[PDB]
Amino acid sequence: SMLGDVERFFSKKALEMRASEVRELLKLVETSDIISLAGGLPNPKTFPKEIIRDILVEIMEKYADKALQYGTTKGFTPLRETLMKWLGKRYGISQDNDIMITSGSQQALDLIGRVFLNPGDIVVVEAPTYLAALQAFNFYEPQYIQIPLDDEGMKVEILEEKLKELKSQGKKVKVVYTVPTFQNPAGVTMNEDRRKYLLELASEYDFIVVEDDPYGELRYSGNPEKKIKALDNEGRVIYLGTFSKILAPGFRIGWMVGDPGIIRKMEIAKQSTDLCTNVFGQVVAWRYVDGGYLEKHIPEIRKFYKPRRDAMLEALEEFMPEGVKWTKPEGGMFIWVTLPDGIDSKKMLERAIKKGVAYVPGEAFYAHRDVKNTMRLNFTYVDEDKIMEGIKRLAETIKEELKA
Amino acid sequence: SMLGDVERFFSKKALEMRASEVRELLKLVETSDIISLAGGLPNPKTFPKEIIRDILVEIMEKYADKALQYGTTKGFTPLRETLMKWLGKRYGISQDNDIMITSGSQQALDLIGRVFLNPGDIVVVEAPTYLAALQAFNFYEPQYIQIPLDDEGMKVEILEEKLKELKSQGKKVKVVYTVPTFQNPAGVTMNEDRRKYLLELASEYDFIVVEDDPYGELRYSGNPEKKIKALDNEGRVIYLGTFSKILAPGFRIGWMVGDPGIIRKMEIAKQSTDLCTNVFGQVVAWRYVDGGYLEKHIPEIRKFYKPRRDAMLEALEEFMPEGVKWTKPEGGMFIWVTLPDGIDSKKMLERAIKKGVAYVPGEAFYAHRDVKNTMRLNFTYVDEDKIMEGIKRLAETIKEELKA
Ligand SMILES: *Cc1c(COP(=O)(O)O)cnc(C)c1O
Ligand SMILES: *Cc1c(COP(=O)(O)O)cnc(C)c1O
Repeated sequence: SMLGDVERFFSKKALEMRASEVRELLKLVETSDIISLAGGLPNPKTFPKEIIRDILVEIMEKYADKALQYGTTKGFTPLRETLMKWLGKRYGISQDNDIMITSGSQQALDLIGRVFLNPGDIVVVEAPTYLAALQAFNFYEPQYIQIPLDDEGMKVEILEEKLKELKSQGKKVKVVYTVPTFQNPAGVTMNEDRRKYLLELASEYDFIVVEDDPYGELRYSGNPEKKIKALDNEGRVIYLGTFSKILAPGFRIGWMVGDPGIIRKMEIAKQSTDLCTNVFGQVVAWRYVDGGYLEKHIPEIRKFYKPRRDAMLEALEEFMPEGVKWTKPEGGMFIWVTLPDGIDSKKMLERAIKKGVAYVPGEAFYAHRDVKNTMRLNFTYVDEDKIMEGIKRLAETIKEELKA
Repeated sequence: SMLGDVERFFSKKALEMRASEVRELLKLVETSDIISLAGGLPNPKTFPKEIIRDILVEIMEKYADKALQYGTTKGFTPLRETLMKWLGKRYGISQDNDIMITSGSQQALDLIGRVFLNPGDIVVVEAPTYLAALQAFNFYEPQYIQIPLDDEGMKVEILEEKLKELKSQGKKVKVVYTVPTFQNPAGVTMNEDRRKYLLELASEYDFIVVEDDPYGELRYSGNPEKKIKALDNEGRVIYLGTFSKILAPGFRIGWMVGDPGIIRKMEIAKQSTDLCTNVFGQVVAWRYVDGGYLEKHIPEIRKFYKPRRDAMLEALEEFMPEGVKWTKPEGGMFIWVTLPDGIDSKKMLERAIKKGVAYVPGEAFYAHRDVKNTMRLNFTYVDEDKIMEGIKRLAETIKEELKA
């Protein structure tokens, strides 16, 4: 830096921003010959490139001025209409809600923090939860309450206990943030009883639920869940979806659905952060949904990832030593492993990398960075042949770690 | 709202967000028969649609996976490289600076507020200045100091006076925000002496300059100015450019160039707000600049807008009564009018709309909303025939206002 101590100019918030000793190490691991299970990326093989090509031609023929001009802050009206038709028919989400387009769901999470969170406001998250949601919220200085998951998603039981305990301190929760289907990073899904229980608590204790759902359509087995937002009779849920894993992440288009009063404030907050989400990509996504291509393409995404999930689940079972446990997702992109006898997976990553494999250590997914024996594995973005070999190398890493 | 008093959930900042009785009326005006001079949009006739089409085909043939996948937070590397080569050759901006891609310059302004501004930090702006910059900064609760413009841009001598007065109060400015070439909304340009003087003050008083430059290539007459950033030997300037008026706004791609220490902090702040700027548009913009298309297209944008500016300047001179004054821009999209005898242009808009013409009242462009006799006119987005008739109707509106 040529200004010298450039820190003299930074805000208090900027001074407390870093990231991340491990994400930086992982950035370097990708461009080498380690088998990395660490990534969070969808597989380019699932991008519908031929449909995209046809849509780009159609846009330049019929929609070029709309695609190329500034848009409204709220979003391109035909996309907003086609998404609400889609969510209503596909999920039973109520047309009483309003919808705003976002520059990905990441932007929705930042807007949630800006619109709802004063410093010290309490946000409930799952333990683990999506690391970039914590990153978005952290700028707004909440206090977190962490609710563990099991193989049926958030333990809403423990949420009730913590709400009663906070009540007894004269406090309350403002927002419960959940990624209830095929969680990033856990891979588990909140069952129907718990979704319903979570909404009674939302009514009883008067909080807002944010339901973040990037992965619902990436279902490989089992039957579709009910969206929490489909059960939302009080208008208490803000539902977030994204085109990132069902089209391609490169357009940076997502949507936020919820109470019109909430959406209106979100639109005003968004105006100042980026004016509008890129309209060219909104017009692409509109044709994609309205033209029936999304509906036709989803089965092709599922056919692609299913065997990758299966290969990884087969390899873990065949190779992992006693006492290692993992989730068994019915969908999405991740499998979450729990190690025995107090192994620290952040410490173990050095050894795993030496043996040719990488994963994300679980610690960074916990608001209180308090659990150290967990790992997130990704099965979408490495060749299948490499899934088996990677899981074997991870298994042998764990065996060595368990000794002396 | 289904939740009742939804305000009970909003943050302190959200509670003070409004939008805006004038913007809402002008949303209505655009969809009707009035001649509106109020817009801030570039003309779709200037979008390079054939070059865009060819670039889209090229992307789907050669670059599809990179355009469609997640990007790094900092931006698509070949775009960052081509913009730095472009800015170095075209403007003489130093290659010692780093560059980050933004989701438009609007996003750069929000990130400047996040990165630099604690509540109460002092930000200097021009009077008038870009209204959405004030909107971005306002979330971070700065105090503003307003420095009037004349026909040679910011009156930097009044800036020196105000810097001395603040020093005497034990205070300092953190950031000076300037739109020094073809300003939105004033249309004037800061001359070379003042650019140099601004930087001496930046060194003497130790502040950061933000140079926001959307319009520099939209020059219709005169010789190019030197970018403030081209004169910046201390690394004190953060330079913002954007593709919005030189390609099309629909891709929402801009860039921020400055000290590597500052850019690194900006990258971390951006990561949590949107992950990355849309990679598809970045690949489009990369081919646009790297393929020499931008260089070739700039003369065609100038040829298109110059007669529109000229028609509007001719009409004002022929139709405006005594005592009305306006700027005479050498470029950009706006002409800024000053009314005589204490007319309030926000009051007058009602009469103007009845007579078939709209403009933006200047009050919204002042940090202290203190000046009331100014208007912003746009010449880019109305047909030329309508420019003449619009200015005539505005002239007759003003004559009527001047009477009892
Ligand atoms: C994939 C991911 C996102 C997607 O964010 P975008 O900005 O839309 O790409 C959001 N939430 C979770 C939990 C994710 O894993
Ligand atoms: C046009 C305008 C912008 C451009 O903003 P984008 O977000 O890049 O579209 C920025 N600054 C000023 C002064 C403007 O007039």
